[PDB]
Amino acid sequence: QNPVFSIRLKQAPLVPTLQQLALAHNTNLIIDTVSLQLENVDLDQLFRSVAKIKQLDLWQENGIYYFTKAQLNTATIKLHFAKASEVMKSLTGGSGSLLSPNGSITFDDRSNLLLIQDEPRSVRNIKKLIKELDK
Amino acid sequence: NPVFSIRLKQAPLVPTLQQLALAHNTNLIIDDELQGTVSLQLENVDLDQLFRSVAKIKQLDLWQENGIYYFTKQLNTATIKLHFAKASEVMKSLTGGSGSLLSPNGSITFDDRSNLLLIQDEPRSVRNIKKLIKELDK
Repeated sequence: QNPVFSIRLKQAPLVPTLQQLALAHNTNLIIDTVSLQLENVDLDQLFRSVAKIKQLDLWQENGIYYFTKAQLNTATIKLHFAKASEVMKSLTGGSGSLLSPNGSITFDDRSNLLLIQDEPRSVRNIKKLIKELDK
Repeated sequence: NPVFSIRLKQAPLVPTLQQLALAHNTNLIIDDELQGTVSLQLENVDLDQLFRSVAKIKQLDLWQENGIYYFTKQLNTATIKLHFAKASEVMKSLTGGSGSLLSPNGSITFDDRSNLLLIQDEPRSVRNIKKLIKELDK
């Protein structure tokens, strides 16, 4: 009975990720939870390979879900000016609920796409609201 | 051809993740699939606080490193405890210049943390490298 912003972080496939990482070709990488064994003739290069793996961001983000822990409509809005997250902070400011208990919004600052699912009137009025905020 | 070798082990995730989730008032669901991967579901009533939780998780160093191993891909053994130099710097000096430092049956394992050097090779090899290391250790 209390609205939350939600995000899923999925750890990237290790083998493809490491293969795409621009390590020195002289670094031999062996995979064995998981262990990595790194080999190089040059200590400085070996350290730089280690540093590259450590600096590696393995977490893939999957869009942001906003929801509450009979007929439902769905609308998708593409923003042309404003950021989805700024629009969402604006829409969800204050104590009152934006959506009914069954409503949800999926949004993304990368694509600037907002997907709202809720009862028909809620969907109608929020879509209009999002539209006036697109600037 | 002699190589340096280092093992990277994946650090324990569970406790640190829940601690840094609680600090931003973020709910954390760890989804751990046996024949798959680990997923995190993060929840916060505030969007900005959720982003900060995400950033903090992204900033976490996932890898722990054991000592470096130097080897060829009667033996004597010697532990050398350094007092002034870094083990890795000594190793760069020792292995710098052409030619092998150790015999093919030789190995060194070292660590800049405890700043120890452990050498295993034919006795004369151990002797002279131990001497060389002690000259470099100032």
